[PDB]
Amino acid sequence: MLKYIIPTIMLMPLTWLSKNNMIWVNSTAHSLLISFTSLLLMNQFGDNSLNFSLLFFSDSLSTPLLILTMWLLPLMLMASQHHLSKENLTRKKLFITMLISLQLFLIMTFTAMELILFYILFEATLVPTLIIITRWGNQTERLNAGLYFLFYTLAGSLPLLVALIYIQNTVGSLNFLMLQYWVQPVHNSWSNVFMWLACMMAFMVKMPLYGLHLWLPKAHVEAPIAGSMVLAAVLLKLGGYGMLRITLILNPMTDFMAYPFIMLSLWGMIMTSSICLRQTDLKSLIAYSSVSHMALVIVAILIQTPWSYMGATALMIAHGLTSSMLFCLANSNYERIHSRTMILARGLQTLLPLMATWWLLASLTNLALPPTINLIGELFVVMSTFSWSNITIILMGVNMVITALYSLYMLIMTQRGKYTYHINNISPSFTRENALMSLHILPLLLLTLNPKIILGPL
Amino acid sequence: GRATFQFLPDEARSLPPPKLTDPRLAFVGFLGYCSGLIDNAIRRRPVLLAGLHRQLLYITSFVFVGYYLLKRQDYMYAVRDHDMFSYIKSHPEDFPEKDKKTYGEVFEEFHPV
Amino acid sequence: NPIIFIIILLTIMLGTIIVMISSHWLLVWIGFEMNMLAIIPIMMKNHNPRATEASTKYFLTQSTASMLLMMAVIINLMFSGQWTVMKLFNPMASMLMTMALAMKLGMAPFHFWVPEVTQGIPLSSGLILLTWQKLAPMSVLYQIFPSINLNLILTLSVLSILIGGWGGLNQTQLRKIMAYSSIAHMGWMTAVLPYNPTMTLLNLIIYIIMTSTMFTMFMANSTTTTLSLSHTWNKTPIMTVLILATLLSMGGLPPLSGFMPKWMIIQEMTKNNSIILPTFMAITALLNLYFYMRLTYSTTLTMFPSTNNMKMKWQFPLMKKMTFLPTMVVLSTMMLPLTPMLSV
Amino acid sequence: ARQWQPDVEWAEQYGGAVMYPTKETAHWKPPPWNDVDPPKDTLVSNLTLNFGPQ
Amino acid sequence: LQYGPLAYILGEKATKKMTEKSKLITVDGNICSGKSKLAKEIAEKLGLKHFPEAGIHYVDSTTGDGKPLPVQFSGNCSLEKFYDDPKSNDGNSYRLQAWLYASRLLQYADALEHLLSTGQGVVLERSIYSDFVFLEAMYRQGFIRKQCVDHYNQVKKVTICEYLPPHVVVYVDVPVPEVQSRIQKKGNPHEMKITSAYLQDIENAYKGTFLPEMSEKCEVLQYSAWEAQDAEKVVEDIEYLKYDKGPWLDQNDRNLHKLRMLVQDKLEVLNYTSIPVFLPEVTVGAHQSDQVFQEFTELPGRKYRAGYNEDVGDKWIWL
Amino acid sequence: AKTVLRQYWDIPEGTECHRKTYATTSIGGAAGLVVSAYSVALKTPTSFLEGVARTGRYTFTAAAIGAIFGLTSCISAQVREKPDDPLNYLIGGCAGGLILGARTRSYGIGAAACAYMGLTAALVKMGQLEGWQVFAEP
Amino acid sequence: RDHWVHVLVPMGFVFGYYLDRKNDEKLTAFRNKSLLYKRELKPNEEVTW
Amino acid sequence: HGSPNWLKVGLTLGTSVFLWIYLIKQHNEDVLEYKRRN
Amino acid sequence: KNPDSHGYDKDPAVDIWNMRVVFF
Amino acid sequence: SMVYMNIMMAFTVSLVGLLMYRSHLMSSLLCLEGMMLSLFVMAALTILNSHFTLASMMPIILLVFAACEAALGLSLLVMVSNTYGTDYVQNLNLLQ
Repeated sequence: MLKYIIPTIMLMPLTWLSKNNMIWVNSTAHSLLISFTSLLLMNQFGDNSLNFSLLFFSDSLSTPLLILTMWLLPLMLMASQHHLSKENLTRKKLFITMLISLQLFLIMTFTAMELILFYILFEATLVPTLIIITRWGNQTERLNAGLYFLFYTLAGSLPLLVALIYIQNTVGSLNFLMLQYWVQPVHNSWSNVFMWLACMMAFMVKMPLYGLHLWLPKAHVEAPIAGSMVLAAVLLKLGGYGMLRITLILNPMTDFMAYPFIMLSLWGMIMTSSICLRQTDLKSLIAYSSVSHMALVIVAILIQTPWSYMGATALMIAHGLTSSMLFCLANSNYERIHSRTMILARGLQTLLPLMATWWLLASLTNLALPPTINLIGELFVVMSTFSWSNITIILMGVNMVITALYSLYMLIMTQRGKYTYHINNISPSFTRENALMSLHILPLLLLTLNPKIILGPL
Repeated sequence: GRATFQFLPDEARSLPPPKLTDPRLAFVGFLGYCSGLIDNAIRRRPVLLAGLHRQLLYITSFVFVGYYLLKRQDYMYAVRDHDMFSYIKSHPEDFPEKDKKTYGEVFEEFHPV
Repeated sequence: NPIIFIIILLTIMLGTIIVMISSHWLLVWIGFEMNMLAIIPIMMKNHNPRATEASTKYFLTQSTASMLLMMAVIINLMFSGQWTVMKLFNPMASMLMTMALAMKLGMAPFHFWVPEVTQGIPLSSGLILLTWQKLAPMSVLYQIFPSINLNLILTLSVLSILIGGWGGLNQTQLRKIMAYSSIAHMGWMTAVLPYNPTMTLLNLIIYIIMTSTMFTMFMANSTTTTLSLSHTWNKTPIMTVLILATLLSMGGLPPLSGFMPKWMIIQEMTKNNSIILPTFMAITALLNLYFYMRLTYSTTLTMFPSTNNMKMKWQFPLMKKMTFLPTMVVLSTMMLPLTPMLSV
Repeated sequence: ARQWQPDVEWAEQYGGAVMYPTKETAHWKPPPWNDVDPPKDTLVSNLTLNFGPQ
Repeated sequence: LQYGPLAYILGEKATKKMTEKSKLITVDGNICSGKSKLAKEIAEKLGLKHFPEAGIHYVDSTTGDGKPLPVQFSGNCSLEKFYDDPKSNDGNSYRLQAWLYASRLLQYADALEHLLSTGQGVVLERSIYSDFVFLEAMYRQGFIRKQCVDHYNQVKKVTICEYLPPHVVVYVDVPVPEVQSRIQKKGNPHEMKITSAYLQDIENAYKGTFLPEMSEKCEVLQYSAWEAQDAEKVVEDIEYLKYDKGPWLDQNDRNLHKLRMLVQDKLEVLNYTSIPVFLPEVTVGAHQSDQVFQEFTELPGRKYRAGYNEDVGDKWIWL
Repeated sequence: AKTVLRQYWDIPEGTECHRKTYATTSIGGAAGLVVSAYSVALKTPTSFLEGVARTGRYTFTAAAIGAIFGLTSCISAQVREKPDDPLNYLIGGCAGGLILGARTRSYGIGAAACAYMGLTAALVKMGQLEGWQVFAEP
Repeated sequence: RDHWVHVLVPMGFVFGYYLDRKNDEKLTAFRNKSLLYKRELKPNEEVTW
Repeated sequence: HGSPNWLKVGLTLGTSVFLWIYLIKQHNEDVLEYKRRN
Repeated sequence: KNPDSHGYDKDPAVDIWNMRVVFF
Repeated sequence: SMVYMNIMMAFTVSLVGLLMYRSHLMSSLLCLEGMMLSLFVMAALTILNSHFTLASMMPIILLVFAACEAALGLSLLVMVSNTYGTDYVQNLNLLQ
């Protein structure tokens, strides 16, 4: 509620209004504080969900999901600091403003009270993200990532507004989710498929199916300095949750056609992870993880029958961190050596000993050792999706193999002798290198102690 | 409506009116308050606070006008309604009274997984 | 010289005020007959061998455009013999009205013109005045509004917003790029027109502002796209955040106000249970956006500052009312469910 | 010489023409950078009359 | 000069600031010939304001206050550099021309306002017209290449439109085959060994090239001698009016022509040269390259990032 | 005019496959003229007989397609169950489009024509089959 | 001066947290419900609404 | 001796003194009208 | 970025301030 | 009766290939300045055979511009063929 948007918009002139170089520490100081407010009135119910205003129930829903969104902001200025210190302050004042200008809508969205505040705010980004990709790129291939990032996201999300304005005047008012207490079903026709297909395909083009992901590595391979907005674009994607607000209801009873979204993404899950093994560019190698065990949720959501939402929620915020943090490693190791080519960096682990245990705990949580959230987020997937049909144990059982050769080959490539020609790579990871790389593995594993705070209603 | 080419007729006496401290009227001229700050910046003022005689007279203008315009908007949505009920009231043949049925009655589909 | 230029430039709107104020078919002839009489000298001022091979390709293309109308006025003087201004009482009138009136606006066909004039008028000053002639005709179509064959005014629409879209992707001169995509926004407002004809004007005002604030910005020296590259490292960077705060908003994206006409218009065009029409319009204004992107990759990418070019002087143009408009061309979405009930 | 590439040839590829997207047919001309004056200019000398033995 | 429409339709200046004391004028000069020795001496008799010739810092000699800033921020080939006639160089010997040209219009653009605001006669040094003499010995001496010669010639047809030519235009007294010693005897350390080519070819190229305006409307005047030097000074003092008075203007061109009433030709020379932002508004670059006259984006394009400091130093608040 | 459809959409409906490509070579044969109108008007065509010939050629080329298209359906629209069905009436598109691709050789067209002119066939029937309206009033 | 820039901004919170209290007076319209949910006799429902 | 016009400066101030005055002059009047009318 | 200063974020002082403002 | 189908076939004088073309523009501009009399006469009957008695001035006002304006657009046709000497619609120079 205004408890949140108002201070975080109050942030906005906490920055430029300041002096010279004090700016970074000025806003990083406050931006942490809001996290007390983040929890503050939140983590109330529980049962019979919280709605505190007419057009906002901040998050009740058991999709808390908002606490993270308020984390990643003052993880950027620790992240983004590296080469952004080399241009002017009135531009550096900008890049902190639009970056907030993103953070303000992700608080608006995830609440939205309804469908039609979601959408205009579901499309309300792409103004702030697109401007961070095109400027402050690195290569010159960036200019095409500008377009491809649109012309999909916007391409098929217009058929929403044709459909959601079609519901508003058909049955009552969509003004509120919390009233669905009248919903008739959707039986069949050659019209209703389209309705269901229009109310869906806009979401898929964000969390990729194995088709129409053609943009995802185009934008991430070449993308701002620190992953500065690349950490944010790994929040944006998973935020396609809203399919959890719809497909639970609002055409419940068409599962009839589900199968082309099952067998299409269920054989890609065994697939695009395997086209990730021979990659020669590291920020590509991680970008294809992000498809894979993200695209497993799309077979979690379509199937009804909780024990999937038990396991589908834990995943949106499962790689929400692990897949975040890897883009933070591959950034750092790139500061020192200016190729992103994976081969070139070898013979590390002697020269940066403390950063050894940083790779490991990262690459260990794609392996998903049993105790952490990762498996307890996957093993509620397999338990329901097994009951669907027994044969799902094979493919998604293969996923649990190729992903293990997948991860290690990234670490074990950095255990070798190489002294080779590098006179660079002196800096022994000054604190920010290891400070911002923490505040992930500390908060991540921690939740396993009381992991009832990440769960759906079911 | 009637009394054509009138900004507002005499019949608007019976409306509240829309007095101040509404967020919009404040917001109105806010978008002007971020307008004034522009007005300097285009020419290399280079003040970012320049003469308060340009940096004001905007805020004065908008909210006055924003106000003087909101007085009729709220009107219009009233004459819209007023002409509806008074039609909905007559021709009751076009407006049925639905019956009352709880569920001892309705069947749905019924299609679980 | 300088007095009369305010006598002429006043008589225009007096040419279009007799259009909106009148009861009587004769006057809506005389009314926009004296524009094609009183527009012409403005084109001239620098007396060059284009304007004069321009306004003569304009002239005889607004000469017949009028002179058909007078043939479709005097038809229903036969039938019913009552002038005034109302449905046209006979189908050979209207079909000879609306598809011979599309010449002044030009719609889907009848534009080999709008690029042949707007290009290469030596006078770019304005050329903002070609936002009047959008405003004279509509102030007929709002009156005649309940007579159209209804299979046409869409068929000139949907063949328009398409044909004006593709027209520009191939263009460089940026007087043309505004010439094109000004047929486009004539696709939305006369596609609506039989359904609830206000929520047209809504698109008509939001249009007069946005195209207005472009030109006033395009006035300092700016002419060709690759003279908008030498812009940010020369004239002023606070200019570039502007030209990126509009050109994007003009194709429109929901946090801006350019999204305001569509968002409302489709409330109207469905609810009438035509849902297979608007997508194709809704989806075609998409590749109407790829002018502006790729226009906007000119100015923020620091492209080869012109040459050694040193402008140490300040400016003395007339920015008049530019220091307002892109706070009303952008930020108004958050404000208004007025536009449907305000002008109505 | 790092952050990106706003390089040599990105300007001339927008250089004034119809800018053939995939194919070239008929370009127009670089338009006159000043007030347009491409065309021909007409001047007749004078009239030659003899006013004669009249 | 007019100021908007408002300061015009009430009162103006057409003939009532021009009493026939207007009479714009210039001179020519060779290399180290007619620079300051004569034309400077003439301001009065007739009370004519004089302008300085050329050099990199003339635009620094406006705007202030006024101390000239270094050669980075005002870029050029830096006179006493190209005197190495760098026909193999970075370059360039052309980019000097641009800033050598970029002021060359600005003086002549700053004169045409002085008359209509005053009516004082104005003597010049080398106006925009007579600069082209260098290009003959600039093009034929091989240090300029092709494609940089026509470029400012493609600028020539653009830049010169509404300019009323000078009246009494005077070619210089010439020492024929001497200026070898004149450049020798006067010092000028870096005006040096540069040979007959840029010595002799200009002299062949003064008259036979500059001839058109010499035969154009406004009556010209010519000497070949040592100089005026107390002999032809008074001759070119009073008797340069006697030729400039009765038999003065041929087609006249400088009448402020048939709009002379302060109309379309009359005040639109003097509304074009106020706020001289539009005067060098077509001088800004072509499509891409020319391979010579250039500045890259950041490399070396940070030169503006230094001269970027608030860009308006003083306007204090409240007003 | 509008009625060519009206007797097209009424009588045959899956049977009498001979009239159904009889009247559906008219449409795709009719619209060949309009493209031949702007062909010589907008594009030059200085040819008394030559020009005429060129025009005719283009027109006929365009024309090819309407004839077979009615046929490729009502054949198969007869032979399976003897109605027409949203799958049934596709088929005329792909092979139908191949005619254009059969012309002016394929590899970059013949698939696309089969593809897209395939995709947009079914909708027609699927359209009236659910009672869709493109141009309506309240 | 006293650095208005700094923690003066967090005061935005209680600024806002008050606004969430502005509405509860106009959302009072139901003191009556069967779920306990009473607003029965007590001076409890009376506060907060 | 700062040099604005000292001609117009204060008009904009003085003008707003009118507007807000006139604004409330219409407002403080019209408020009672609702009740006077209702 | 080592003139044998220790350093974390940027320069002499508030760097030292900038570490306690993150850690704490 | 019949006089309303002539003159009407006359008011297809438009015929547009001969409205802008071919060269000798003066032929094009001509069939324009005589496109009147198809507008005039046609409207000098319907007004007349029934006694309107009032709109009777309208015929006069259908000329007073038709001459005034069409005489303007003649002017340009000097400016074209002043700089040329042949009108010849075949001047295209401003292109698109």
